[PDB]
Amino acid sequence: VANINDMDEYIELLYEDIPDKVRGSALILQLARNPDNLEELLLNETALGALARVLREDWKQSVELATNIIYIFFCFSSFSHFHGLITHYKIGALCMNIIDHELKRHELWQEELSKKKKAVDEDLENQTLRKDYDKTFKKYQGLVVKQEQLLRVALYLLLNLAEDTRTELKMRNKNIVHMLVKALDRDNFELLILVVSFLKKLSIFMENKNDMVEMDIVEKLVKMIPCEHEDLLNITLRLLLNLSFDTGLRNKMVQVGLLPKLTALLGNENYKQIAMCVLYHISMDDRFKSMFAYTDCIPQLMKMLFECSDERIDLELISFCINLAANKRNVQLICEGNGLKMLMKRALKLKDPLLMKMIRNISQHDGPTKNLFIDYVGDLAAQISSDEEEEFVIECLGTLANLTIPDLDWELVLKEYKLVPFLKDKLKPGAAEDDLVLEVVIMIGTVSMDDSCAALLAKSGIIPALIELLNAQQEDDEFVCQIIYVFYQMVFHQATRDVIIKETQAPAYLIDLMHDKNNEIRKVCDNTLDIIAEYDEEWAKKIQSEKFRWHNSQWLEMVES
Amino acid sequence: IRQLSRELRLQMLIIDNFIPQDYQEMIENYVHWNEDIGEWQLKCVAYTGNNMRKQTPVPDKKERDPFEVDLSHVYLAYT
Amino acid sequence: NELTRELKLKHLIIENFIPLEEKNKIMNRSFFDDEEDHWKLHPITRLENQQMMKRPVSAVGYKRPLSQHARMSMMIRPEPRYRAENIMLLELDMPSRTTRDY
Repeated sequence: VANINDMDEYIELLYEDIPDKVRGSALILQLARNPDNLEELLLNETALGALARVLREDWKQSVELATNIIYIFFCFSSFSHFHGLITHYKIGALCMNIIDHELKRHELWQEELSKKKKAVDEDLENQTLRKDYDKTFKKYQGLVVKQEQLLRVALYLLLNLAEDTRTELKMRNKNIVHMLVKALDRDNFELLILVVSFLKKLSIFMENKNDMVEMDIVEKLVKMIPCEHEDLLNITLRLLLNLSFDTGLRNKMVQVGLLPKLTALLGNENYKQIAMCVLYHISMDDRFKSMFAYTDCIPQLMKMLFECSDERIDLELISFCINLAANKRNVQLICEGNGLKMLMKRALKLKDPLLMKMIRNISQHDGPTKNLFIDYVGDLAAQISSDEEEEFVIECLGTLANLTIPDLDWELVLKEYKLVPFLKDKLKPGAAEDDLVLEVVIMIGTVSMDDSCAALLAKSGIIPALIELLNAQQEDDEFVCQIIYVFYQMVFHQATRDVIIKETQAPAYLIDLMHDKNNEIRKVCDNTLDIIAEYDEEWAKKIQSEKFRWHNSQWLEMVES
Repeated sequence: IRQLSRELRLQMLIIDNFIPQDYQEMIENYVHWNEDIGEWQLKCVAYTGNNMRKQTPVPDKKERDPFEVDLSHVYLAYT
Repeated sequence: NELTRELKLKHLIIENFIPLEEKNKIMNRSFFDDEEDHWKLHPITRLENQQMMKRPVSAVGYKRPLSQHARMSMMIRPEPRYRAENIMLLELDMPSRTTRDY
């Protein structure tokens, strides 16, 4: 109102009478709202101190005067260098007391209203129910609104004061998260914005997250996820993303039914990225991948993949798609009508290693989807021949190695793409990195499934190279397992058997590691050595004498000791 | 006589299908026929393979997939 | 009598040395021919190879074969090349600034 910049004769009335406490508070408020005279108010003495003194013990019978706690010290709190003076009067301490008191009073009001909503048995529009209830209901509103305002501004002060880690620690040591989760139950847009922003700020820390784990927080965010406010949805989604780093909260999200809501948020909004991130974090757990096919709309996810025109597909979408492709149930949905065809066409056109990762994950499964890959063997083989870096070649090799179709012709594929010298050269000691060598081994194993290629594999010299690689990689279980599987594949073809048995010492290596510590290695070696039992009578004698000597090794060494 | 002949032929087949001739004759050399109880004493009979397997409680407690996701390292701590 | 003696001798050696599993395998694979009056055997790869073995998924417990080089590079390098899944490394949403300077 009419408040000149002078500041005396208004604080004198601030500690003289109760009806005029609010008048002086509002008069000071008008000045505090203008930042130009904030300095003059700051250097004023016996003015802010009187405000703090009046606040300290006269806030339990005012509510209106409790808007000098904040909107004055909120005005001081919007600027950082003033914060210290705010903490000189311990104003942040009174705000927590006020917030807890208001939350408790609201719970009492709600209990009273629920008790007054019990006489609905007979309607009489008198002191029994209805009329009188309506009265108190109106009163409830007339209070709650005011209280909510206070809460809002009080919380704002604390939020501004939480920019310092020490002060945030002091707040959390006083159970601020409990107050925020309790305040989540209210129906007010701005207050919910403030509470959820405060929670998102706090949740980056482990102890605050643990506090909001026990005070169930997802059950109070599901009721706000489909909300009509734009900023509230955004901030709630950011808080959900921060909370989705915990396994327990992630498991709770699927129990409360957040998957369909998050995927509805995935259709076309300003929340595609954050909802996709939360869904990606949810899908890293294996039992939650299947439920994305259950009604969860993943067809739309293919549309986002196909329409997104750029050299590279965005990392969030491609990562989520790669995770989804690890489930056979999802793969059936991906490869419906023409889904694999378009994906393959796009990954061949634009060399996208991540899209090729998705295709490899699709090819890992052994239904009709594997039979869908017969038209792309040559397409992948063209890229395999060391033309497109190494991240794209490795995925093409991995996808081709997954095509274990029992009647596929690999002889023509090897003949035209001349891919057999390249595979041989990748078995050199210092040719390429270990992952490419391993996938070359898996390629050789898959190719050996065809009898017509057997002779081609005999004259190439792949078997001695694999023996040298097995010698050099004897400390890797994966490498030895895959090499022995290649041997198991190429025994029963009448052409590589002769090389394996008569020409190479591979059975000697198989004997020496038949009883390995690894079950897979043992199983593959055992199955291979049953093939060599009959095609050679000396190797059968060796396979007997060994493993009888090994089975009873202590009994045979006990003569020495 | 006929039934015991058939089952000794079975046993011959077993030992020829697992034990080689050199080890068979070594085991024959390291066995004794004792009359007081009337049985074949095998030197260091306790340290044969079957008893050693019976002595090993192979079944152990394997752990969860070493490749699990654990994103809790991203959360900060005070001070 | 010496016949039963050598019987129990071979029972003793079978008990000590021959494993149970291979023992029942060779019983299941034995067949007594009366015409030649002796025991015969059967092959292995000719009986099986109808249900040809499937490639091991991984010898290290992964979803796909995984080299040790990829294991070491997965722990330090954030490159997606060494990972079958979970190729994104998301970070927390840091709080924004609410206070001015003026």
